[PDB]
Parts: sequence; structure tokens; C-alpha cells
Amino acid sequence: PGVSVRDVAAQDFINAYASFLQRQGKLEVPGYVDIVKTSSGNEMPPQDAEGWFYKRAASVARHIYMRKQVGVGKLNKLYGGAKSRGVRPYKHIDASGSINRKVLQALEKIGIVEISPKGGRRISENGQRDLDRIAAQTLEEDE
Amino acid sequence: GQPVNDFIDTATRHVLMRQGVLGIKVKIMRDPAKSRTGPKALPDAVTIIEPKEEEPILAPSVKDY
Amino acid sequence: FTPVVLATPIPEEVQQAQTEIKLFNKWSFEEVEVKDASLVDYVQVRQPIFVAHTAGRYANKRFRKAQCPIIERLTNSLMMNGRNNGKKLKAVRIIKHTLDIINVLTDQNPIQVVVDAITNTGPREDTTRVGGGGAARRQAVDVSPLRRVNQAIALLTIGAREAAFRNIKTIAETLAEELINAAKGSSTSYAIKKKDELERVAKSNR
Amino acid sequence: AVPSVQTFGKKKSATAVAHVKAGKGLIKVNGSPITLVEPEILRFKVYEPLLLVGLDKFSNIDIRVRVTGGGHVSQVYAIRQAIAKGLVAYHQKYVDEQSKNELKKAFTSYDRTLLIADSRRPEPKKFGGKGARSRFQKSYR
Amino acid sequence: TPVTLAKVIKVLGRTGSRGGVTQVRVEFLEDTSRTIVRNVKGPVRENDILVLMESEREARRLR
Amino acid sequence: IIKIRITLTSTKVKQLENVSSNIVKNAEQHNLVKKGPVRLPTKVLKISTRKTPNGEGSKTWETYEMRIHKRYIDLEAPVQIVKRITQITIEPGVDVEVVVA
Amino acid sequence: GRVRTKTVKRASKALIERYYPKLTLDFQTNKRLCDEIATIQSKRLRNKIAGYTTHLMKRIQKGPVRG
Amino acid sequence: LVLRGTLEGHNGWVTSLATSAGQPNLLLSASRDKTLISWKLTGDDQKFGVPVRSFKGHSHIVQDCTLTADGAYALSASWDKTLRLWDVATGETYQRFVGHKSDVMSVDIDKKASMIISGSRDKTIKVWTIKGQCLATLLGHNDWVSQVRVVPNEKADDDSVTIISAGNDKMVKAWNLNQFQIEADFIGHNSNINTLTASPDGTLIASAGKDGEIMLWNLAAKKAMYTLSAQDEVFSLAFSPNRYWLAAATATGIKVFSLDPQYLVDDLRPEFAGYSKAAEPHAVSLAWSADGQTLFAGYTDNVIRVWQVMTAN
RNA sequence: UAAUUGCGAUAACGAACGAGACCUUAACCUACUAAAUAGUGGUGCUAGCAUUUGCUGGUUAUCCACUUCUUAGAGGGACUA
RNA sequence: GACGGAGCCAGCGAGUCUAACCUUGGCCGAGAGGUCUUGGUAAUCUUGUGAAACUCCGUCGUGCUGGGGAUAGAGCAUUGUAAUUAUUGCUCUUCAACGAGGAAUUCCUAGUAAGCGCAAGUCAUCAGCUUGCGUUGAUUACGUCCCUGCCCUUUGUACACACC
Ligand SMILES: [Mg+2]
Ligand SMILES: [Mg+2]
Ligand SMILES: [Mg+2]
Ligand SMILES: [Mg+2]
Ligand SMILES: [Mg+2]
Ligand SMILES: [Mg+2]
Ligand SMILES: [Mg+2]
Ligand SMILES: [Mg+2]
Ligand SMILES: [Mg+2]
Ligand SMILES: [Mg+2]
Ligand SMILES: [Mg+2]
Ligand SMILES: [Mg+2]
Ligand SMILES: [Mg+2]
Repeated sequence: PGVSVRDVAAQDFINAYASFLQRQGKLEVPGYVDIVKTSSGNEMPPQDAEGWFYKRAASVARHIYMRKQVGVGKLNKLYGGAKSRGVRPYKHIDASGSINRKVLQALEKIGIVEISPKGGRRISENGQRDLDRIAAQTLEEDE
Repeated sequence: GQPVNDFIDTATRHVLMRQGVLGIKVKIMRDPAKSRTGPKALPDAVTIIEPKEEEPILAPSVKDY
Repeated sequence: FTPVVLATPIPEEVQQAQTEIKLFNKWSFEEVEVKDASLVDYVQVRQPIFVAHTAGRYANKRFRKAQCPIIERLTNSLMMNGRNNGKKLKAVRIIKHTLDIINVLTDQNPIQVVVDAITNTGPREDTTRVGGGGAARRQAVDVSPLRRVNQAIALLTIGAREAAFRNIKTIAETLAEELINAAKGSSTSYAIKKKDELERVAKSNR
Repeated sequence: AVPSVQTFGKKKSATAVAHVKAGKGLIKVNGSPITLVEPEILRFKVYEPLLLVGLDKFSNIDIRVRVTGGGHVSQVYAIRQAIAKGLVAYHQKYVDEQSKNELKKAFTSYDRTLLIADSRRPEPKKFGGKGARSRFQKSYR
Repeated sequence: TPVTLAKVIKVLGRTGSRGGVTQVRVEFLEDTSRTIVRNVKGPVRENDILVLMESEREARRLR
Repeated sequence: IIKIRITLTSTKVKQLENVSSNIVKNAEQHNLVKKGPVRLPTKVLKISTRKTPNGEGSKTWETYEMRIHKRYIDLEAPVQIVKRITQITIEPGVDVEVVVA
Repeated sequence: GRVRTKTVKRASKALIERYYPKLTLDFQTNKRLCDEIATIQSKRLRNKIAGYTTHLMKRIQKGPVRG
Repeated sequence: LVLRGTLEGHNGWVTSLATSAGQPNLLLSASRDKTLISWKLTGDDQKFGVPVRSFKGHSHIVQDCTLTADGAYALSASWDKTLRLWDVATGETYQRFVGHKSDVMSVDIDKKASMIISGSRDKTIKVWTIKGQCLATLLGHNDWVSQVRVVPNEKADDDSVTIISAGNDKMVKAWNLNQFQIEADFIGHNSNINTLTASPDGTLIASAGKDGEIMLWNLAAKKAMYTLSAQDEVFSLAFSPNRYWLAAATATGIKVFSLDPQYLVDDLRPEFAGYSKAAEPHAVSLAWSADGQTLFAGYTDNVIRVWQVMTAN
């Protein structure tokens, strides 16, 4: 009786949407997905190599639903972290804009996000629809 | 205090003589009673106006109109 | 039981338990008594608390720490050393895990275990300093009950810290086994070892 | 129509604006259920008001909280106030004084002040030290 | 062991060179007329219960 | 009949206040809608520097503050009335700017 | 601590000296009285005047004072 | 006249008490806890009345409250220079009078619920209509106006309403509002004055002050009758309407007196505990019921209570 | 007493600077004035799911209403009641 | 506890006119950064400064180890007329002491200490610095004159550049 991604938990929903995007597979990932560190503030590549890009896609799709319009700068600021500069103190350094834009335009070529005026990217019709249906199946996953 | 920032005017002047320069510090505290704007007194004076007295018994009566 | 179902879930487990009795997470706050005298009115186990994180002002006046419930004091003493000065949400998880381990090791009430541990490791007789020209002496002096409770909690947490600095065992396990042995003093707790050395040095220096 | 009241809850920098209206009985923060806020162990801290007084007294109220400023603990301790003051304000404005009063007795019997906010504010930092009271280490030698 | 449960009546003064040891007048919770002075290390109010294992030292000012 | 915006600012609060009182007074005896003034956040110009002219002594710092107060009012008035407001209301220190749009 | 200074003491003594019948036993009424019959320039100072004036009123009702 | 149970719910000195003639089961209390609480009476051994509604909206202490006869319009005069008119149900402000330059002392509505009068600290009395038009401004008092009280005229709602007022320059003024001039002035008070009230028939004034003498004046013949020491600071004054008595809340307790003939009725003492003899809680407010069977007394320990007229034995 | 801060005593009396008072800031105001350069609610248009009312959103010339939160200005409040 | 994912929240402020500042958004690039535009003389735009510590789920595992990141080599960029005794930034590789610190000694009584980052200042570029700000937020006193000193009174003095 009324379902939303706000009404479903975050981690669970993100795992289930990552598993759905794994089961579909139409994401056309770039060739350098194993190379990258996802930020210059990292030092090791992501551990779960087979699904880190799809988890990033799930998180970005949820973010676009939650907000009005954001860009690659906002995504890099969010997915950045603390850079270990050695003996010097930590700083906040932005994430990898290349993989952020690759996952953004991959969600575009699926049809989940599109170009929003005054700049930006906003959630689509079928994108809001399929995020809401998988929010449903995560709500009624109870036995 | 802010009373010094309100009422006191200070001036500094360098005077050149045949020896080294002389420093004149002039400080003038204005009276409060002849001020035209702002407070008229220092924030310490509690000036109390005197009352007037009336006879108590008064022969209690009424007036007709 | 009369549950009221809304479109917001409000699950039945928290519904039933915390409508019936004002608990911990799921732990009864009644039927706990301080087994010994001289620590009542200070070991605050008469007013219940959901979660030890409270924004209560206790350091303003003189004995509001005595008015404070004891589990928050356990978290606040789990808090020390400069790596972890600030992370009392983390300290609350450690404490929840510790009391879970207490329940697994022994079926009795974990708050009763904490009370018994504090009671059995409060150092009854300390030793103070006297000028004493020459060897600069020490004289045995008894301990006020709030200082008993404070030194008890400090001994427990320092023992857990140093026994789980570089080990496989985690802070929750080390604190739980120290609390178990302090509840049953078996000459194995660092807290009761420091208590015993304090008592023997006091009875020597008196 | 829409018999609603607006209340607030503050901690150090968090402002939580609670809209409290007569409805079906739902309780939501930032468009999401209370059962989904993420301070992890402070899920019970939010429930504290709802629980203490009793779910019954909320079985006819819709409250929606919009939250700004301050870190996560500041966020949660503010919801607590709003879903308790909005409660106290609603029972003031619409129902019996004995009911509002006995809610006040329960709240002040158990309180982490709840209805009143904390007057503790971050004092300003002074020169000669990285902290507000602590000063730089001097050497003498 | 001769454990003794005392109960304060009065606070006399804060002795000790560094000023941390407080003098108290205590009774013993079985005789009303049996009262002595004690040195205490911690903070002490009126109406609290102290623990002694030895009750006849009768100490005085610390230097 | 033109809809314009008048924005005043200064550093001295009291003369800014009676400038604004004069403006709202004159608009109120010649009403246009009501347009009470809107009060912006005060801009605190903070400049911190050392007390010492040389580099000797205890390290004592000082913070000078300038306070910028800024208000705006909307008017929808004809030509000569816009004028007579803008040349009659004028005091030292308060800088007032008028914009057509 | 809360020791009151010569300004508030001297002022309150003058007020209770020359305004006894009009002045009351309540702080709120007494501070409205002080606001109306004294041209004091500070709000906190006025509150201090009224508080010490109320203290002297209670002591006068209790018994005769030397001041 | 025995205690019928104590009444709590406030955190300030209970400055004003009032009732409703149309609905005699209702009480309104205005106190120094910055709120006005309306209560429904029950008649219980202890809790004589239960609070049913609490009204807020002031930024300072409220001093006076006045009701219309049936109990639908309620005015309050509060020391944030505010007058405000509530209803009784659902608690919303019908209107707010502002315009007074200082604290407001007393408000009164006429018998036909059309004329509202407010005397206040800026040495003046505003008279307003119901909607919020300042009908007139009246001066004359060189000092604090203590209180105002309306006086209704003869039957069939004759084309005049009278008013009386007391001000702290030893002055009492009786005015008529048909074309706004002065008609009577009363002198004779030894000291400060705080409280007067007017007869239910509308021709007697009783007035009272600091040192315990009560004067009574008559407007029909415009003459003074007498004066009567209470030996203490009298605070509040009330008329027992049908039975025609004089209740006076004073600094030690209650003094209720009789008019026909001149005899003291009762020096009413409340039992207290825990207080020394030098800190006895005095009186603040009195009110009589619609038919005057009950006087409610509000006291400085945030406590109202009630004593009902009953045969002495 | 934080304080030659006061009570008092008194060959001293009456004063002055300093302290305090003062000023700024942080706290309270569902009391005033307001405000698409801060918001909120409703109304239109529109998107999902549920559809049975609803829930989550978006929307500048869609207006309307308000100032609780945000800003200020004028005040109030604590004076150890 | 390190790492890897996700969750995800501040406040103080600064910013271009005859200049070229803060930069959104789109695209290229592993990254740093580059390019095409846009908004802002500023409660409007940068900016909800989506900060970090934290929270959750996972990898590791008492191993100087995935702790630690000094010292080195190679390359790619930016600022600048000019970077060679590396301006800085990024990438890969090298992976040292350090296993909680002796005599001593500093600061601190509540939103304080401590942890955590951010803004501004100097600034073409360069923070491990300072000045402010917010986030998370303990313990232990509520005293004493023992050490170090301070104020008042009395007292002694062969001191007055005054106990050096
Ligand atoms: Mg991250
Ligand atoms: Mg660090
Ligand atoms: Mg700090
Ligand atoms: Mg809409
Ligand atoms: Mg991490
Ligand atoms: Mg912000
Ligand atoms: Mg490493
Ligand atoms: Mg810089
Ligand atoms: Mg350089
Ligand atoms: Mg430098
Ligand atoms: Mg000698
Ligand atoms: Mg000599
Ligand atoms: Mg020598």
C-alpha cells in the first residue's frame, strides 16, 4: 500500500538493484574498469571487481532519484574521500570523473537518466518506474 | 568602557624640534549634560526626582457637579 | 497485546517489548539489586535507559555523575586513549556486544554482572600522601563510595584496554571476560589484582 | 481544514521542522519512515517519545519532519524533540489539559530534557591555542 | 573478616597537604552513641555508607 | 507607472535605520502596495592581524570588524515620485542605489 | 559572587528613602516603578536596582534597619 | 465557609479569576506563568475543577481577564502592552488590541457586549469597540491608573453606560461615554490604591488600597458613606452579588465583611505547612460565582482554592 | 566578595581612576514588523506506485495564504526570583 | 585497526572592470589536469561548500604484516619570463626507523580536553603554520597552599644597580 525508494532501506535496495543490473547486463562498461582506483584519494582498486561498477550504477541511480539534478562534479565530490598524503594531514579529494561520467552515460543509454536544463542530469520516466518496482520487490521480499 | 568610546576624544601629534620628535597626547572628556545626541549621562548616575506631599486627613468629602 | 498497525511498519518486537516494560535493547531492568551495601544511591540502576547515548549534563554540579546511570559511565570509560576520543557511538556498540557475550557466557542479567563486578572490584582502602621529611610517606585512608565506583570502572576499562591492545581477541570479548571474572573474583581480573595490591599496600603502609 | 501545527527541535546546529496534522497516523522523517533513519543504534532514541507515551496517542496523527544542519547525532536528537514537542503542542491545542499534563509528567520523569533544548553552545576559540581553552605548549628552554 | 559499614553524620574539614583528604564524623550503623573521626580520600556528602576493615586508628591532621 | 527596486546599505546601524524609516514612511503616505522593507543578513567584514608592529612579545592577535547592513524596498511608482524619493531621502554614509528592473 | 556594588546600593537607598509609600513588595511592579521614576540608562542595572530595593523592602517589613 | 479542595495547574501568582453567567460551571484563571487556563468544575473532595483549556500568546505577564456574560468572548490584559480577545472553544485569537504605550491594567466589556474599556500604565484609558477601532482616549490621572470597572445603567438598556476608575495619584474618576466627558471625581484616600469594584445594581463603589481602609461611594446621590481598616495590605476586592457582601483579599489572608448591618463576618485563614512565620504566602485574586455561592481565591504558591457559602452551623 | 566588592569599625571627611557598571557575541521569544535574494502549506499542471481517499516527487511568472523554522530591526526576559 | 565498497551530515567565510576571480554544467583524460559554455559585484551563483572523523556490509589478520610511508628511480601535467639544489599535483616502482618512548616537562574543569576536517591570511604556484569555524565528544576536582608563584597585614634586615 504505497512503495518508494525512500520507504525501502538503502544498503538492501542497493544490493538488490546491483544484482538486477548484473542479471540484465546491458551496461556497456569501459575497458579500464580493472585499472582504476575510483579516486586519486584511494590506493587500492575495488575488491569486488565483478560488481563494483554495477553497485556504482545503483548508487548513482538512487542519487538521481533522491535529488533534482546533479552533475559529474557533484558525483565526484560525493564519491571522493580522504587522501593519505604521507606524513602530511589528510584532505578531501574528488573521485574519478571518467568512471563517474561513464556510469552516468551508461545509465543514459539504458534510459534511466537524461539531460536536465539549466545544466544537469535528472531521473527518467522508465527509470523512476523501474526503481520503484524494484523498491517494491525489496519491500515484499519478506517470507 | 563604551563611555570612553562615547565621550572621550583623543588626539596624537608629532612635533618636530631640533632634537628627536616629541609626542603630544591630548585627551578631552566631554561633559554629558550638554550633549545634543546620544546619552545625556554616564551609565552610573541614578538621578532621583523629588516627590510632593499632601496632607493626610483632608476632611474626607465629595464634590458636586 | 493489542498491536496497532499503520502503513509505517513499527515492528512487532520493539512494539511489544518496549510497550510492556521499559527495557534496554531487549533486557529487563527490574529484578536487579545491589548485592552489597555501601554502593547504593551511587550505582544508578533504578532509572532505566534505552541506549547509553544521552546528552545529559553531568559535569556541571558536584554529583550529577553519581545521578548518571552506570551503563553510560561504562561507555564513557570505554572511550579513552587518543585513537578513540570521541567515538561513543562505537563505544555503545562495543558495550552492546559485550553484554551480548555476557548473556552467552552466563544466563544471568548482564547489568547484574556489571553491578557485581563494580561491587567486587571497588578498592576498599587506598593510600594517600604525607609530606613526612625524609622518605615522604604514605598513609592508609578509606575510600568514599563514589570514588570506589569510579576507580572500579576505570580499573575494568584499563584492564580491557591493555589485555586487548595487540591480540586476536576484540574489546568486547576482553571486557566481557574481565567482567565475568570480576563478578566472580578468581584472582584473574586485572581489576581485582589492582584492588588486591591496593589493599595489601594499604595494610602494609598503615 | 488541515488542522496542522508546526514545531521545531534544535540541538547544536540541527533544525528539525515537524509538521503535525490530524491524519491516519504515520510518522516520517525526510520523506522516509522513522524505521529507516541511519544513526544505527539510535533507532531507539527516535522511538523514545513514540514509545514512552504510547503508540495509541499517535494512531491518528501524521507527522513529517524536514531536517537541516548539524551532524548525524545532532540530526537524531532533534527529531526526538520535534516528535515530542510537536506532540506536546498538538495535545495543547486540540485535546485535554490532563492528557497534555500527564504527558509532561512522563517526559520530565524520564527526560533528557527532551521538550527543552540544551543551552550548551560551542564557545569561541582564542589565539595562542588550537582549542577554545587549551593553549600551545610552551618550552621555557 | 571484620568488615564494618559506617555511616557519616558530619564533615569536619579537608586536611592533607595537597588538600584531598577529608575529615568526617561517622557512626557505625549499630550503635548511635559510637562515633569516631575518619580520613577519607574521595568526595563525601552527608548520609552515605563507608567501608572499614579496621575501625580504631583515630588519625589526625596530615602533613 | 514603473516597478523598480531601491537598495540601501551602510555601516552605521542607527542612521541606516532612520533612512529606512524615512523611506517606509514616505512610501506609506504614498502607498503602492505596502512593501515593508526586507532585511538581509549582516555582512561581517572580519580582518585579523597582529598587535605588534615588530615581531616581539606575547603572540596577541586582534580582530577588527566592519558591519555591512543592507536593505531593499520595492516601489511601483511614476517618474517624478521615483525622483523626489531618490533626491529627498539622503544622509551621510548610507549608500542608496536604484535599479529599474 | 553576587555582591552588589556602591552604585546599586546608593541608588536603591535613595529610592527607598524618598519613595517609600509608592514602592511595592514585588520585583516586577518595583522595576516598573524604577523605570518610571528613575532615568536610568541600563536595563540590567535597572533590574539590579529593583532587586536590591525589594530586598530592602522585605528587611524594612521585618524590622528597623540602621541605614 | 470551609475549604472545598485545592486547585493547581499554574506556575505564577494567580492575578485574575473570572466566571461565566451563562455557563456557571466554568472558571478562567490568569496567572504569572504567562498563560490563561480555563477550567471545568466537578465538585470533587479535592480536585474541585479540572483544567480543560490553556491559552497562550503573550510575551509577558498577564494581569487581568474579563468575560462576557454567556461565556463566548474573553479578553485578557497583559504587561506586554497587549489586549487580546479569545473564544472559549478551539482557542484562537479573535482579535488583538495594541496601541497602549505601557502595561495594561484593566479591561471591561459592557453588558450588551459592544464597548470594551482598558485602563493602563501610560496614565490613560483607551476605549475601543469590538472590531478594533480606538473610540476615544481619556486622561486625567497624573500617576498609575490602578483599575477600571464598568457600571451598567437602568433597565431596558437605557442610552447611557457609566464607568469608574482608580488611579494612584489618590484619584477616582467616574465617567460617562455618551459624548466622552467627566462627571464625578472622588478624593479622600490616605495612601496608594489598588482595587475597586461596583455594585450589581450599579450605584455603589467600594475601593481599597495599601493601609486597610475601605471607602464606599454612591453615584445616585453622589455621596461618601464610610471607611474600614483591615490592618493590612488589601489586594483584591469583590462583591457577593445576591447576598450583598464585601470580600477583601489581603496580605495575610481573606477578610469578608457584611454591609447589612456593619459587622465583620470572617477573617479567613488557610492552613499552610513548611513555611516560617515571616514568609506567609499572601493573597492575590478573588472572584465570585454567577449567583455568588462560591468565591475562588488565587494565592502566591501558584494555588487557587474555593470556599462555598454555607450556614455557619 | 572574583574584586580597597561590600557590611561595618573608625582622626578622619568628601572624592577620583581602576574593578564593576559599559559594549559585542552565544543562548530564549510559536509575542510585533516584515520578506520569490529565506522558507512553509495549499491550489493548479505533471511523474511513479497504489489505486479507496493516499505516499514520495518536480514545476517560475501556476497563483493564494502564512512567518513555525531563516534573517534582521524594535523590544521583552534573570534581578541570583 | 588498515583497506574496499556503499550510507551520508556542518558552520565561519571569500570571489572579476577595464580585470581577468569563485566556478556550475557538457565533453576528453587512469589521474593530475585540459577544453566548450554558464551563473555570480553576490542570503540570489560557485555552494545543501553532499568536509572528514563516523554508520553498515565485506577483505585482512598479531606477521614490522594489507601497520608505517620516510629515502630513492622513471614518466605525465599545472603555475610562472624562468622550476636545475626535485615549486607543487598525479602514476608506477623502491618500502627505512618506529614494537607506546629515560631523566624531565606542557596544556586542561565542560559542549571543556582530545579526535576530525573546512574556510580565511600570507598567495602566480606552494601548509605539515596561524586566525576562525563547525562535527564527534570522555575521565577526574568542585579542593589545597606541599612544589611554582601572586595579593594584603605584621615582623627582621648590615639590601636600594634592592637576594642574581
Ligand atoms: Mg566514500
Ligand atoms: Mg589522523
Ligand atoms: Mg578542538
Ligand atoms: Mg505543487
Ligand atoms: Mg572506510
Ligand atoms: Mg550550509
Ligand atoms: Mg598502508
Ligand atoms: Mg591558503
Ligand atoms: Mg616558496
Ligand atoms: Mg608563517
Ligand atoms: Mg633579625
Ligand atoms: Mg645601601
Ligand atoms: Mg646568594
